[PDB]
Amino acid sequence: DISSTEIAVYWGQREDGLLRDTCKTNNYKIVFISFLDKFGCEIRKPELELEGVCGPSVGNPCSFLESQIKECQRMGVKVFLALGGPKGTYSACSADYAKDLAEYLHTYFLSERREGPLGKVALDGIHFDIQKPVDELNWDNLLEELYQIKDVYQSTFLLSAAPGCLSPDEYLDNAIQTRHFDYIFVRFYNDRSCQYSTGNIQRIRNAWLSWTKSVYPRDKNLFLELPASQATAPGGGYIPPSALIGQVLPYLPDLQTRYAGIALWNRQADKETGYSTNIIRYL
Repeated sequence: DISSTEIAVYWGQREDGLLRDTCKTNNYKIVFISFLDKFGCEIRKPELELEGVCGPSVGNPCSFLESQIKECQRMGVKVFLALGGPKGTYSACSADYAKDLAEYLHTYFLSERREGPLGKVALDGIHFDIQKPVDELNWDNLLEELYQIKDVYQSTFLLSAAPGCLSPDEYLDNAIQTRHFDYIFVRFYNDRSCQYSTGNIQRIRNAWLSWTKSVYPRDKNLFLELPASQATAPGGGYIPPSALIGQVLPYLPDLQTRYAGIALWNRQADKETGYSTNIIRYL
């Protein structure tokens, strides 16, 4: 129901502050470290670079995040690595590369098997934020290879996706149809055909309905991804906290069986506006 709302947030920019401090707010249940945005056929070992935070150029290694990731996990926060995003050059390449990449993610990010870009860690999941890939092929293969690895090692990591609000999604439909993502974070912004607008929840309510009908299984596996300020969604979609709680959520079909919570585009915007703080106050 509404009271059990789980809040997720994207973190990865200088203005977001420290990961440790983000977790310590206790406002979030899931944090997406964002983004591994450069991979493809000839990139056997993808490197992680967070703008103004870590990587070759900020002269601070991303492996320094290891202890903060573990602190977050110890306090009950799930930390995911998000693939893709708004920028970069990313492609799943081919069926063979999909296996190579799935293995890479498992060995270096999901099992503490080897030292990777974020140190020796075992993240809670992998998030497919495939917004602007080179093309739509092989994302389903990547998901399937990670899913197979999960079975082989009887692992507990989660798999999630962030499609746009217009179904079927241009890039992730084939992957979503496998029914193998644990969570689907629908981006209800930057698309006038399926986002909220002042005094009109019909398009967003209808889009939510389209998603409940096309995503199986019928578990609590759907989240609404929303911008935390008007500035983070130039194409529209921002929903004031009071409107979300009082005018939108109560009117989403199958909220009681399908709704898991909300994801907020981005930590910086949330910090500036107090979005999650106000939502929490009203839950």
